[PDB]
Amino acid sequence: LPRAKPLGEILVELGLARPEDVEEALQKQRRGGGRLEDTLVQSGKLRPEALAQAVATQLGYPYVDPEEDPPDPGAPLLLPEDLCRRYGVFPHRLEGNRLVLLMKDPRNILALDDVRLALKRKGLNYEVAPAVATEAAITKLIERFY
Amino acid sequence: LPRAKPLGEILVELGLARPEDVEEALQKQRRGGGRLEDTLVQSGKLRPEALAQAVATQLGYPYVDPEEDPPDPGAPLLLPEDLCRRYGVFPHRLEGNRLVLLMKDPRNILALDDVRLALKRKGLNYEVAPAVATEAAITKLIERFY
Amino acid sequence: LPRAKPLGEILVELGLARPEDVEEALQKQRRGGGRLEDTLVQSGKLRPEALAQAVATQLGYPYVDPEEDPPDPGAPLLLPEDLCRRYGVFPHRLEGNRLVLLMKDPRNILALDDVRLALKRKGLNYEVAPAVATEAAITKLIERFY
Amino acid sequence: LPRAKPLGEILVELGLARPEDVEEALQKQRRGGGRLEDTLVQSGKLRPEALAQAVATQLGYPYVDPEEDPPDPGAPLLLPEDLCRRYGVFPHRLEGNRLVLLMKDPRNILALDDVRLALKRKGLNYEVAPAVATEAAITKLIERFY
Amino acid sequence: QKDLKLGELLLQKGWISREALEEALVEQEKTGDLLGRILVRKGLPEEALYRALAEQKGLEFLESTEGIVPDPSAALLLLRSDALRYGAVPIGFQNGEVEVVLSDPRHKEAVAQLLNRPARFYLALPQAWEELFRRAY
Amino acid sequence: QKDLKLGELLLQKGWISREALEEALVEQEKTGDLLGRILVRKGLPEEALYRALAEQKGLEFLESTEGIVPDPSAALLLLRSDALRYGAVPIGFQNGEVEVVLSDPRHKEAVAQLLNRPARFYLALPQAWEELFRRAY
Amino acid sequence: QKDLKLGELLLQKGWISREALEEALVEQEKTGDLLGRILVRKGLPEEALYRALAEQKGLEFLESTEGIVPDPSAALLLLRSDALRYGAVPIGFQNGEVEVVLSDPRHKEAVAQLLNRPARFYLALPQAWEELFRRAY
Amino acid sequence: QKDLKLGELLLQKGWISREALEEALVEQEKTGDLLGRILVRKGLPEEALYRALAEQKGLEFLESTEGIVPDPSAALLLLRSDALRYGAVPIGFQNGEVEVVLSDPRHKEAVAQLLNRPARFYLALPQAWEELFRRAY
Amino acid sequence: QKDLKLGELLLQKGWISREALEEALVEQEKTGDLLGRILVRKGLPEEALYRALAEQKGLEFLESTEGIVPDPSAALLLLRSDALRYGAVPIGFQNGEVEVVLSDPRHKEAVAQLLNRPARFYLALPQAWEELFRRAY
Repeated sequence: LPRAKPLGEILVELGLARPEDVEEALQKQRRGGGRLEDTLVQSGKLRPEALAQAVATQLGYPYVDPEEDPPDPGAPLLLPEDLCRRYGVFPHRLEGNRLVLLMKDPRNILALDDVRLALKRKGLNYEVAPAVATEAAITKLIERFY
Repeated sequence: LPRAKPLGEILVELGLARPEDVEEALQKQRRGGGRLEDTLVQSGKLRPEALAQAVATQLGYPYVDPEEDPPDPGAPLLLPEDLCRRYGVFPHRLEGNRLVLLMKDPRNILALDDVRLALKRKGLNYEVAPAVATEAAITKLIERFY
Repeated sequence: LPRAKPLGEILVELGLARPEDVEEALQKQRRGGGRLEDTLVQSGKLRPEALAQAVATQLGYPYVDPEEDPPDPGAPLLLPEDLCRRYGVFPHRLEGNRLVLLMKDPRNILALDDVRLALKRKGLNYEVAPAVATEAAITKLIERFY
Repeated sequence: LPRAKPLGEILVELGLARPEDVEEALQKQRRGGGRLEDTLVQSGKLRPEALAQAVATQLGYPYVDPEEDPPDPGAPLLLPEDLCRRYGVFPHRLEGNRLVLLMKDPRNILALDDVRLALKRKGLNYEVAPAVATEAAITKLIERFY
Repeated sequence: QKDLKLGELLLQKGWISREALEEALVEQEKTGDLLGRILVRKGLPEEALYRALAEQKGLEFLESTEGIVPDPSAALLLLRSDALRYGAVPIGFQNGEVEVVLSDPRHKEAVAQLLNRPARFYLALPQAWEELFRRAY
Repeated sequence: QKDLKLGELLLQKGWISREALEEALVEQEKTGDLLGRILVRKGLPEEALYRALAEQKGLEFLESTEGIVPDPSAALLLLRSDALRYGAVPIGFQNGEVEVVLSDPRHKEAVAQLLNRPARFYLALPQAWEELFRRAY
Repeated sequence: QKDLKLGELLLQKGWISREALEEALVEQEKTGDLLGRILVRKGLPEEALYRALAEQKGLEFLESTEGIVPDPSAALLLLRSDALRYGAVPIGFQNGEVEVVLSDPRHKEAVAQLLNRPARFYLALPQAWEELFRRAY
Repeated sequence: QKDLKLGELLLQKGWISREALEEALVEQEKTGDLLGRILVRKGLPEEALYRALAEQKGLEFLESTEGIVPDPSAALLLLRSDALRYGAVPIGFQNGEVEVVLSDPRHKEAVAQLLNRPARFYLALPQAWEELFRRAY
Repeated sequence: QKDLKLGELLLQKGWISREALEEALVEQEKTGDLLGRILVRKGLPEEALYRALAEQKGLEFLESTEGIVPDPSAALLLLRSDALRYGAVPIGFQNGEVEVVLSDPRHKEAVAQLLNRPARFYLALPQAWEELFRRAY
């Protein structure tokens, strides 16, 4: 969350997609069980990089590259490795009750609410600021910093 | 799968083994129910030289001495020792999701299947980046790290 | 450990028991039920360290001193303390299927079968190389590493 | 093990105490529950070293000074710290199964037996090779090597 | 000078023809180039030599020109023709690092080349060496 | 010194026209100027450059001076024109490294700033540097 | 010049007579020849020689030369006639050390030959080393 | 010269007749020779003394010289005719420190002797040494 | 010279008029006296200064000289005029801990006075700090 535009549709606005790719991928996730945010590329339509830059855009947030952006260690310890791995997310900047969460899919509310609960156990009452990254880059970020 | 050029006969075609050894290996099939591949080496019939070139020939593999080739110390934990020694295999350098798995016979699909599952259940995504080597040297290498 | 020179041959070479001592002690086993190497320590002809000199001399093996020869860190799990106390051994360098043994118990038949089975129970195929080790010192290598 | 001449008058023959002092102290321990070795000390009749020395003569276990008598560290692992403090004893050279046990009074059979068993549960079948020392030096030795 | 007889293993393994061994071995003692390298293309698939080097010498087993990346920062350290006979391309550079990838670390005539700085041997084909030199030398 | 291929992320991450890279690469190759500052304005946005250099050199992209706050430890001695022209300020410390914000980490005259102490270098746009000029001193 | 005395342990083990020790020792000290080496033939049996030498020096007892094959390069650190006098042959190189296949660790005249490398010491019957001396040079 | 009260510790540990101490101490105080070697034979066994001398210096008293093997090499230049009078020999090298076994560590000129290797000092009895040295070299 | 900038925090928390900042900075360069000490008088209401400064250096926001008693020995170290432009008369004087309560840890030219040994900083109202001189020199 926030609710977001469809990923495929923001890719259309960005010149990165046709609405045809959006709806076809959407029909795929309706049967596949994954998200539009996954099927735009799993359906073989839109570039995963495009998807990655675009999901935070879909929410009004920036593209943040995991191999660049500093994974402030408090953040991966704030939100546990298993929990991060589980949603395809990786924690970054902290402030007050805030956490920047670098996600392959910023729309993924499972992270944000299970993250919320983890953050609260640590002492932050949530206020996540989703940001988006290439899944592989956060995979490597997840592998490297807990 | 894997497919390509069956190990039994090529062990022989290389001038490194007799068709009689493929057959004795096949006798293990008759006395156990496995495949040629498997038995060519598991029952000890076709020469290790035959396997060094033939396994490599059937599917496309390198051959390397495990005592010297950088036996990436974290890779041994990717495949717990009994799931490693029973199949004549050893994890070398990791390449992201990929493992340079050094094995007595990378075409021995029974042994390989037990290992592959271990390399996904205990290991990486397997995505093997494989090589061939005698079981003895591989076993010595396995023992050094576990 | 494998079986080779029949103890009296080497106890004599070694100055540990003369042809006369190996015969007298062996006569003890007409009721005792043991072997020449056992009877020699039972009869007071040999010290267990003398048997150690014999187990290697028997085979042509080294003076693996318990305080000098490296106790390969995986080796004690291979040949457990329980085993070690039974045969007066300590595993050292592992070689795939093979094992170097700090050792006391000469030739015998039981020492072979039992060290071997006690080993297969946990790991390797025995294929061993007993080496001379003073028993007091053998005990310390066992205690310090299992 | 230790067996003993009376501490009582060996102290007299040694020129350390009068038969009056050793019997008085002997009658004290008779009710007190301690040993003559303690009551001569408690009563101010003899120095612990005088008694320790006398005990060496009494039992045939020479006076030894714990500060330097080689406290082979394995021996402290073999015979526990509390077990030591409990009896006024400290383990030293190990040989086969044999343990040099430096005792305030090697007549302390309870210690010898409890130690026998403790050492066996840790590694050796015992056979004490006792010596005697000033308990304070032993105590300091216990503090030094556990 | 010594190893597990670099290049002879190949015959044992069916990697080379008998003729490849006999010619290359005569050339070995005659010229100073060593059997390992000399055998390539004498009845020796180059890869098979790398299988043998990976086994007889223990060099890290690397890849062909479609695998191993050229880099003049280091390739310029050794002449392409001699380097091809030697069997190596030095690749890449950090103040504290150069990789040397070599087909014949037996080479009595010139084995000591390249690894004279924070570097170690890796293993890959002449196919790569020539192309990687032409692409960066 | 190694990097992750300056110019390639720019294309691969959708940051530039290929033209920015090819013209710039050629100028690096032919004039000796450095690809980082050469790339911008060739079909490359300034933001786009810095994000590529950030990733490629193991460095970090910086946002405006709401983010790039100058460090007075140097900034009060530093002329405002140094903050602008190197596009750089030495900042705080971490581990033993002190941050160097830069107009271009490939542009070693600017990476030189700070290096009395170890450093990670950081990157930003001409306007970040003009705003830093305006606020730092 | 160190062991648990060449000759002495052989004596203690019942392998030699004192007189054999001394004849062999005198030549060792006088001519530079060797006590262990000389003791065999002067009344000492060979495996018995080696068993004490193993305990005197800390040696690993070996097999014949169809097992103990000499090193194409290290073997020339001590030639057949030097190896014979020495009671040793140099083989291999690991962690800086060369293996020494001894018949006798004290070579008074020139134990330094061979030990042109740090070394690990080994031991065996003269039949093995005799052939090895010939194989060495 | 000085140590942790030789004489008080000797009396406390049952090592000396008080007579040994007072005569020996006064002799040190009046002549400059040292209490240690002065005390033995004055009502003090050498064993009793050397245990005290070692304790009070932070050095260690060693077992009967029957078991104390002299360094095999150093002994060649410290033969019976030399070693018997000193009552001392350095032994081996305990990885990093030789056991320099003296006849009296109160003499700084004694710990200086035999000190050809990094060391800790040890102590053993000259009567016992005479029997060993007589036997050994 | 690191801080959160006196004059800027002061404006941010309603502590000064903007003009206090601007004129005090001029006087702070033209006379060289601390900005802060100058700001009080140029339009800063006392406490307002110290609270900003305490934020600037991460200092304790303190009480008066009832508790914060100066050191006359230390006071006589500096000409009181040096201490006054500096912005404090020192409290204590340890080799790694002079206690200082400066009127402006930001002002790079007068802040550099007094600390012959580094200070640990704390800070309260100017009434206290000027009293600090009355109580010491």
